[PDB]
Amino acid sequence: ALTRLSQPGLAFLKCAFAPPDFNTDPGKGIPDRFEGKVVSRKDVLNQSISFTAGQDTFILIAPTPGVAYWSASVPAGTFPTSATTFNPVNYPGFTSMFGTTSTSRSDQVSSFRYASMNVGIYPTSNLMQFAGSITVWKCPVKLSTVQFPVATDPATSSLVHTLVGLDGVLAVGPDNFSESFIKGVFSQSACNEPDFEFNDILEGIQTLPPANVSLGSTGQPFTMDSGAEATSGVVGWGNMDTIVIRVSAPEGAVNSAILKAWSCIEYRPNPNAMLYQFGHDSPPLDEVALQEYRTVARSLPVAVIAAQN
Amino acid sequence: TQTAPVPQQNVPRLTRLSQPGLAFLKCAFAPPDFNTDPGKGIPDRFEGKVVSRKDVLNQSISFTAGQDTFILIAPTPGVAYWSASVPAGTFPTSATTFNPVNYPGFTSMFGTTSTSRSDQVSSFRYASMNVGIYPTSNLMQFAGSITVWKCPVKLSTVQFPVATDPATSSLVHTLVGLDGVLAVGPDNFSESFIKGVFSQSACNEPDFEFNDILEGIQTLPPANVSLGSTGQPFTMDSGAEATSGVVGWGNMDTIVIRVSAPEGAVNSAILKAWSCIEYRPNPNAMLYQFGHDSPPLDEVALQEYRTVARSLPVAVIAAQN
Amino acid sequence: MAALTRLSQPGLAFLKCAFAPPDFNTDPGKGIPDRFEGKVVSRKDVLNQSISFTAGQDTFILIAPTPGVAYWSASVPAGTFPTSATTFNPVNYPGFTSMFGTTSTSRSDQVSSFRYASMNVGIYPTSNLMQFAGSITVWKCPVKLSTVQFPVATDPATSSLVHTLVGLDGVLAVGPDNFSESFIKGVFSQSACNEPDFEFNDILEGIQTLPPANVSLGSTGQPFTMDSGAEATSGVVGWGNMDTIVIRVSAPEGAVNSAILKAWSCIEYRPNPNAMLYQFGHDSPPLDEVALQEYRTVARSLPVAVIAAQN
Amino acid sequence: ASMWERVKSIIKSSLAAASNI
Amino acid sequence: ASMWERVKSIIKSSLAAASN
Amino acid sequence: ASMWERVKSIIKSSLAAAS
RNA sequence: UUUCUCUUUUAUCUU
Ligand SMILES: [Ca+2]
Ligand SMILES: [Ca+2]
Ligand SMILES: [Ca+2]
Ligand SMILES: [Ca+2]
Ligand SMILES: [Cl-]
Repeated sequence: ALTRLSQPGLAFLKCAFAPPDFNTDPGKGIPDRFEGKVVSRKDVLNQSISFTAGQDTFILIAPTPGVAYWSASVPAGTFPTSATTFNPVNYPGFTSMFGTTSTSRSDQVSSFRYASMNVGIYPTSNLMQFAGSITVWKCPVKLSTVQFPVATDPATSSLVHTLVGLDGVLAVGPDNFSESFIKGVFSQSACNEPDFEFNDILEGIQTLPPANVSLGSTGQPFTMDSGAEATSGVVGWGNMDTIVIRVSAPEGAVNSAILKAWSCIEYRPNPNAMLYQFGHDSPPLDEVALQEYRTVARSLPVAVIAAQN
Repeated sequence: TQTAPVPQQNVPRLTRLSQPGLAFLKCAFAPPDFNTDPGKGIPDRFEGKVVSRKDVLNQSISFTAGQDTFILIAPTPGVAYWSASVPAGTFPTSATTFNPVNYPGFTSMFGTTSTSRSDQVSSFRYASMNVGIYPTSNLMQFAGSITVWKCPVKLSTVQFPVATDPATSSLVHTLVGLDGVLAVGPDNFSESFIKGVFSQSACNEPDFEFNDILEGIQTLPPANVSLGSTGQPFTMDSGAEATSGVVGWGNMDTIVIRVSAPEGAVNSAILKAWSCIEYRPNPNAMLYQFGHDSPPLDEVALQEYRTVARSLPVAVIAAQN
Repeated sequence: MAALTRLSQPGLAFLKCAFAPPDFNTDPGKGIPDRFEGKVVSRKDVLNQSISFTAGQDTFILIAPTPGVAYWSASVPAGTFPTSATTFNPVNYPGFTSMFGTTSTSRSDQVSSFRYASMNVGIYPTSNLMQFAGSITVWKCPVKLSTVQFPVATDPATSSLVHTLVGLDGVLAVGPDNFSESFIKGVFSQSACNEPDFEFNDILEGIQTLPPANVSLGSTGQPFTMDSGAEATSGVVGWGNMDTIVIRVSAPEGAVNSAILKAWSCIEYRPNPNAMLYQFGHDSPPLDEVALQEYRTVARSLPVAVIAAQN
Repeated sequence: ASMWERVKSIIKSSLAAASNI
Repeated sequence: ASMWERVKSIIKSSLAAASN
Repeated sequence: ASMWERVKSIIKSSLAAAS
């Protein structure tokens, strides 16, 4: 029955929903009509992470190229507030792809499309010390814009990037996975569009809201700060819903784990980049794979415990 | 003849419609014909979480005699239509400003601040946009016409320099395609006002991609920008941020209706506006518990949609809505 | 055969305007055979230009998805590539102004949006065997029109957001996938949709240069500059979804390289009801699965470019 | 439904002109 | 049921229920 | 060979693995 | 774009 899928169509499905179940080469690209030259970046992160007791740590797996996730901790029982700032944890090689200044992001690649985005949390604490839970839900966060006037001379109108839908992080979504911390979790996101469109690499974005822009004039409930341009940045926003994970560690809890993140991304390489050497045509259309992708995604649970990744 | 060729390397070598698909075609082309909104979502590839809102507006309205009133059914979520009137025989000028009439519950969906627009939903996509005008005037008091045509209005951007200190460059939203309102489109419906009218728009893109919610827009041209800078033929002013605003611009052509009341004409009617929209709910919204998944791809429906849309007349009299 | 008969008429024509335009008495082109069947105006732009290349210099030509403009060029010192000191100037298809007006803010007066079907180019040497010298190298770049965000210390302090061409850096090196041959053999090349589907792009208003006025090249990330010149003669009215064809014509000191340059563009525009242009419109052709598939296949199966003797 | 019937007519008119393989 | 297993069954189950 | 012929070949070669 | 064998040599899918 799985023979009705093309070789790539099948590989595609694997990178998409179960990258941890395979030893290597999960996918060769997206089996959609597009067959232009691309480079399949297999992003994988292995981050050891300890959650501070009395704090509810929030992790966001966003479709931001090169950056595995963003996080911030808040007092137990609370959510991110205007006072919160999320900080990123990069995938190995961020600068090897996006440079060291906020304006050299499109040097290697010019655009991209996410094929998969998965995350797993594997508890490493003992059974007598942990406590708390892991809660997961997904938010339709998009990168839009905000229009406002500034009293400069002459008076002018500003237009800047702004993240819409972040408000979804301020409450546990009705569709969610919630279970004991010790059981860990595995979850994946899916394309939030009727198809896989390419998005452009974005230059100069180091923070949202931007420098010289006040939160609140943006509408965002909190801040995204990538930090030093020489180490990280927001080079784009893919069409995938954001995975929100809330690990709540009670006072006295000793919760630690190993976090793993996977991202299959098709990048359009520039001829002057060495990355181009590894390009190839995106796989041909595989109507069956594209249809099963949608079915499988809709059929799976929000998340599953670690042991079932 | 004695020049060796340069080596070249790396050279290439009887199906029927689903329930949601049928319902999709009903919300799309004939909403007044059903006891209930038949709509259920867009039967395209996408099957993620959405909330289907069926917006309907009932507006009793009177047209100023000696005026040519212009109504714009645009893909602006929450806002039924935009209106403005000019002296009979003329079209909107730079001196003109359109004002929005909200669908019921605008604030419940988009807040009361120009930066609260994406608090409930983050993005959207139109499934349908219909409009109808039902004359209520007696036979001897009315006079005039109703004319309809459709415009490919898109929300683009304009780039111009500003002599601030230091010198700066501005980039702001700007509606392209508005110039199409300054003349009656060759493809149009035109008939006695009393006969009323019913018309519908359709996706102006090869597919139903999601558009994002836009924060801060209250006017176009925006504050501190001259109409000259934008290239727009006129102005769109949504007014008080606590009552309305421009939360987004969908992928549907804009319906332009021009009601012509000559001098001494008593032209009264009821205007209805339908709008089937699929929104992406925010987990925190109270709106979310009403959500479901967009319906599965239904090839037949997606092709019938395009065929039907192309086969229908620009508009029809109210008697055949 | 039973391969070219499964295609709808428009589908067949689509494949032709797309891959081999010189081969016809008339452009078969009639629109894109995809789901979209709304009102459009199909325009097949063709540029014919006798051109003579500057000896001792490498001339760079860019066939970009910029409506109304055939190509952008700039010449640099032999053996070098465009630098921050370089500026490209657009060469327009006939009737630019009748399509996009004469001021940077009247670009959306006739049409509001567009989408490319094809974009081809050809160079036909006209030099004799005693005067030509040099080479023609072609490769393609995935150049897109994005944006850059940066702070400006005005009073009060503010944040700017402006257009930036992303992936322009690809022009500074001849990628491993290229066509390279003696000038005398000429060349023919085409570009294809760099997206999985043919979506419409909006007409852009007010763009005369990139980086725009009052913005330093440095803050945009672009490796060089794009200057359309007088708003009354040219400008960038949009950026389509086709990859950019880069061509490097290198002429040695003392060589006479003359040629005829041709450029084709099959574009589908959304006409404005008020435009005079509209009376020429029709509905975009209906979906033709076969054609949409052959397109993709043929596209990735064709070489970067071929010598002129075969177009 | 002089509009829904107009649509049903178009649907069967094309679903029939394309069912004669 | 590893994720892949859970997925394969959904596919086979889908491809089968669609052969009716 | 011609360009339309080079293309007419790629169409009939791939439409050969389709039937 | 052209024709097969042969070993390749990986790579999935099935017991
Ligand atoms: Ca908000
Ligand atoms: Ca799309
Ligand atoms: Ca204008
Ligand atoms: Ca750069
Ligand atoms: Cl000439």
